[PDB]
Amino acid sequence: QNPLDPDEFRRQGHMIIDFLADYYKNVEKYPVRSQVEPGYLKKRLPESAPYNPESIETILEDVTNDIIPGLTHWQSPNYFAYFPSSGSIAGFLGEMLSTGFNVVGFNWMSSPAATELESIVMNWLGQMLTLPKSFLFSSDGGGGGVLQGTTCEAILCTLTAARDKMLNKIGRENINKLVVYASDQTHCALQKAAQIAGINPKNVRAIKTSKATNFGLSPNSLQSAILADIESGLVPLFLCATVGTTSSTAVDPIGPLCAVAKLYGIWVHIDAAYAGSACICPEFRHFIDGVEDADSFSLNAHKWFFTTLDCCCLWVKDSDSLVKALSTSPEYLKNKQVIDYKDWQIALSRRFRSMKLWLVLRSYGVANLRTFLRSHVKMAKHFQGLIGMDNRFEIVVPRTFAMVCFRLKPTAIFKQKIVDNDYIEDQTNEVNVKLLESVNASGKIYMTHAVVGGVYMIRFAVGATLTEERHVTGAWKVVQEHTDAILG
Amino acid sequence: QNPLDPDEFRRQGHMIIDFLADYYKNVEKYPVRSQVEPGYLKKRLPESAPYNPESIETILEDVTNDIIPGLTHWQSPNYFAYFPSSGSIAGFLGEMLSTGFNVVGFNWMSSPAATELESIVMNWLGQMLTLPKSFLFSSDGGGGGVLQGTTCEAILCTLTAARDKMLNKIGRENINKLVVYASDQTHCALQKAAQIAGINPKNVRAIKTSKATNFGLSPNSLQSAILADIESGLVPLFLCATVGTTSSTAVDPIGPLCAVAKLYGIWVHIDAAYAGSACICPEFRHFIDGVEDADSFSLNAHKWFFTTLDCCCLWVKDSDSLVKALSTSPEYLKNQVIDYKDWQIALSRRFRSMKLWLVLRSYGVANLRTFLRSHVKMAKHFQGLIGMDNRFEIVVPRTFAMVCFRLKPTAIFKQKIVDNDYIEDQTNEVNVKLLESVNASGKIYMTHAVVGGVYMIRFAVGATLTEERHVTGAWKVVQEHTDAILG
Ligand SMILES: Cc1ncc(COP(=O)(O)O)c(CN[C@@H](Cc2ccc(O)cc2)C(=O)O)c1O
Ligand SMILES: N[C@@H](Cc1ccc(O)cc1)C(=O)O
Repeated sequence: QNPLDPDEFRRQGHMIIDFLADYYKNVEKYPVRSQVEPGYLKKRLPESAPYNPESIETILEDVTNDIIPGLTHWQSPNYFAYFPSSGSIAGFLGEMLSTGFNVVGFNWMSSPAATELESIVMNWLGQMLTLPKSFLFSSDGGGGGVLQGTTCEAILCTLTAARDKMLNKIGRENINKLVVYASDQTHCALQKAAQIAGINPKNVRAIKTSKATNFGLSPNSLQSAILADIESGLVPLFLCATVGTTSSTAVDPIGPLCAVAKLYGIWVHIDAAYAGSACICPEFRHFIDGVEDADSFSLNAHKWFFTTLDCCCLWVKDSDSLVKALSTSPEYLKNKQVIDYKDWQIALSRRFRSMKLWLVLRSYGVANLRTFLRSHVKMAKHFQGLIGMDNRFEIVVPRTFAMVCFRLKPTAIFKQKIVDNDYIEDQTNEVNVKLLESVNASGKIYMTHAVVGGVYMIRFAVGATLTEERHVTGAWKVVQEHTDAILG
Repeated sequence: QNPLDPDEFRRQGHMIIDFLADYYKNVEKYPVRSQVEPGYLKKRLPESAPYNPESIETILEDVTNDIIPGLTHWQSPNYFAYFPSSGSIAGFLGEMLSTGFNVVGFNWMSSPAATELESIVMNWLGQMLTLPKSFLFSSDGGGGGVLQGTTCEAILCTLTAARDKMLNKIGRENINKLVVYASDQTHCALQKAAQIAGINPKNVRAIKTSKATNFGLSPNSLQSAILADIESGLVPLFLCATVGTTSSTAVDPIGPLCAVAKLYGIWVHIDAAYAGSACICPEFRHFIDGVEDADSFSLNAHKWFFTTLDCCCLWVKDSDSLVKALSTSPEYLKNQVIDYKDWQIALSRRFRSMKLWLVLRSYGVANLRTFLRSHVKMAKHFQGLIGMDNRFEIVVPRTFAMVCFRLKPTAIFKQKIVDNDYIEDQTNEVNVKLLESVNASGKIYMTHAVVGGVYMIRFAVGATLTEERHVTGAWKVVQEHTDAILG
C-alpha cells in the first residue's frame, strides 16, 4: 500500500540485513577485482522502468546475479588497492539511523541534534587527534570543525575561503594572478578544486620532489617557487601540504612548510585524508606536528577510521573565513549564536553525518580504535619482513603507515654487473607491470601501483576491516607464485 | 572481536531495523518542529570520546532520550515545511545495500555495477520524464545523466562547464565579465555556485519578477537584462530557469527563455529540484515544455521521488563539456567507458544508483504516478478547505502540491479603504503571528515565504506518511489558531 509501512519496513529491512550478513560471510569467495566486460549490465537489465511493481525477493536475486559480479570488493579481506574503504558495524548502523530519520540539517532549526552532535563529535575526534585548541570548538564562544563528503570538497572550501580573503583585499581583477602550491605527489583533489575555484591552470605549481626527501615537499623548493612567482608579479595564495600521499604515503614536513608560508601570507591546508586517523595513537602523532602553524586540516574517516562512506572531517582555525566565503542567507530559510552548517560547506542540504562518527567512537572506544590501526600497521610490517626474506624484491620508500611500496629489483631480471641506466629501469618497470597485472587477474588479491621518480612500484595498502594476518601471508604467497612463474 | 563480524552485524542490524520501525510507528506523536533550546545536547553528552567500548543498547537508549528530542521530524505525516524529505522502504533498502557494499566508484574498474547501473537508471528516469533523447545516453555511445548529492552541486557543475567553455574561447582574463542570469525567486544554491566558480558578485543578475507573471521570470525582462549587459561590454554566460520555485512554486517559462538565451549563446540550466519528479505524469509534462532548447536539467529525487537523502539527478546535452571542465588524468588510477569522477565534484562517489533502482523497481511507473497524484490531490483538498473560509485567500496558483495562502487584509480591517503599504504590513504581521503560533503548537509545521512584499504561508504536502486525515487536521489547527488570534 504505502511505501513507508512500518511492518513492511521491518520485514524487508530484516531481509536486507540477512543479505548483507551473508555477503560479509562470503565476500572472501569472490574475485577481488571485478572480472566483467564493459557494458555487461546494460545488456543484462531492461532498458525502461517497470510499469508494475517487482518483488523485493526478485530484486535481491538480481543483486546477487547481476550486481555483485560487477563489484570490486573494497571490503574483501584480500583488498589491498588504493586506500581502504574503512567500514564497520557501528558505521553501518549510524548510516542507517541517519537514513531512517532522513532529516535535512541545513540550519540548526531543521534538526538541532544534527548540528549539535556534529559539533560535539568533531570536538571529540579532534581531541583524540590532539589538535591545537585553535582548531576545536571553544565552549567559551574562533576555531571549529565540520563534516563533508570528500577531501576535494574540504580543499575546495578552504581554497575558496583563502581566495575570497585575498581578493577582498586586493580586488577580484587579480584572480588570474593567484597561485596555488602543492607537490608533484599531491592528490588531484587539489588541481580539481583549483579549477573549480577559478584559479588559472597556469598557476597551480606541482613542485618537484625527489628520493632525497622520500618525495615529501622540500621547504627550499617551495620557497624558490614562491619567490619566482613574486618576482613575476603573481599573488601567492594557498599551499596544500600532504601527510600520507596516495602514491607512496610520503609525508610533507608541515612545520618548516608553514614557516615558509607565513613569510608570504599563504594559507596552509593539511591533507591527511588517509594517514590522519593514525595520529590518534601517540607514536604516530608526530607526523602532524606543526599543524598548529597551519590554517586548516582534514582527514577522511572513511579511508582509515571505520565510518563507512562518506565522512571527511575538516577543522579550521578561523571559521569566519569559511562562513564569509560560502554564506548566503535567503528569506525562505530564516522563518542566536547557533551554527548554520550550510555556510561551512558546498551543499545547502546536509546529511546527518555526525551519527556515523558518533556510533563508531561509542561502539569501539579509543583503545579499540587504536588497536585496530595498530593491527593494520603490524600487518604491514609483517608484509615488509616477508619481502625482506626475498632478495628479488626491494622496498622503494620507507613504510610510514600501513602501506608498503615494493618492486622486483633490476638484478631480478638482469644478471649482469652493468651500472643501472634508463633502459634497465624501463625493463624493470615492465616486469613489475606484468607481475602486478598477473596477480590482479588471478582474482586472489588486489593491489594498485604508483610511479615515484620514474620507478614503477607496487603498493600493498592493508586496512580492509575484514583483513587478518592469514590474508597477508596468503597475499605474499600469491605474489611469490606469480613471480616464480614469470621468472622461470 | 572483529568490527565487521557477520553474526554481530546481523544482530545489531536487526535491532536497528526494529528501532526504526518503531520510530515510523510512533513519529506522529512528537512535536513536528523541535522544541529544544540551542545548546541542549552538549549538556547531556560527555565532552570527550569514551576510552572503553559502549553497548549498542546504551547508544540506542541515548538516541531515544537525547537525539530524537532534537529532531525536526521531516518524515512526520504532519510535516509540511520547505519541501518534503521524500523517502520509502525501497529507498532505505537501496541505501542499505550501498552502505553495506561500501564501494567507491570513481572508476568504472572500481565497481562497474555502480557506473553502469547509474547510467541505466538515469536513462529510465529521463524516459519517464520524456526528456529529449539529446539528454539521454545514446545506446551507440551525445548527452547523458549523472547522480549527485545536491542541486547546488549540479548547478556548480553546469556553471563550471559553461564558464570554462566560454573562457576557452575568449580567454580567462574575461572571468570578471561573465554574467549569470536568474530570477529574484531563484534558489540561493545558484548564487553560491556563482561565488564558488569565481563569477564576480556584481555580475549575477537577480531579475525582478511580479504578480503579473506569478513571479515567473519574464522573457522580456531577461532580454532587457542581457542587452544591457552586452552594451556594458559584459559577457552573458548562464541562465538558471526554475520549475517550482522554493517560495511559491512559480514556474519560469522554459520555452521563450531558451529562445532569448539561444540568441546570445547562453547556457540554460533547468532547476526543477522539487517539481521535476511530477513530470513523470503526462498531465504535468507541460511544465517543462521546451527543455529540448535548454542545455542541462536537474531534479532532486530526495524531494519528491521517495529515494531518501540524498539524490540529485542531472542530465546534460553535451557531457564532453562536463568532463572537459572537471577532468583530471592522474597516474594512480589506470592500472571506452564512463568514469563519473569527471562528471561531478569529488573523486569518491556513493553507489547512489541503488536507491533509485530500488525505488523504480519496487514501485513502478504507475504506482509512482499514483503517489505524486495523491500528494497533488491532498493539496487540492487543502485549497478547497481554504476556499470555504473567506478570511483567507490563495496568494498564487497551485502548480503542484503546495498551497500558498494568507489571511486577507479584510480579515483584520473592517474598514472599506483601498489597500496600501501600511495595511499590507499589518496583514503581514498577523500572518507571521499565525504561522508562529501554529508551528509552536508542535501539531504541524509549515514555513513562510514573501512574494512581491506579501507574506504568505506554504502548505507543502508530500511527506510519504501523510494521509487525507492529516491534511484535514492541519486545516483544523490553522483555523483554531486563527480564531484564537481573531475571534
Ligand atoms: C528550486 C530549488 N533548487 C534547489 C533547492 C535545494 O538545493 P540543494 O540540493 O543544494 O539543497 C531547492 C529547495 N530548497 C529548500 C527545501 C528542501 C526540502 C527538502 C529537501 O530534502 C531539501 C531541500 C532547502 O534546501 O532549504 C529548490 O526549491
Ligand atoms: N581517494 C582514494 C580512493 C579511496 C576513497 C575512499 C576510500 O574509503 C578508500 C579509497 C584514492 O584516490 O586512492
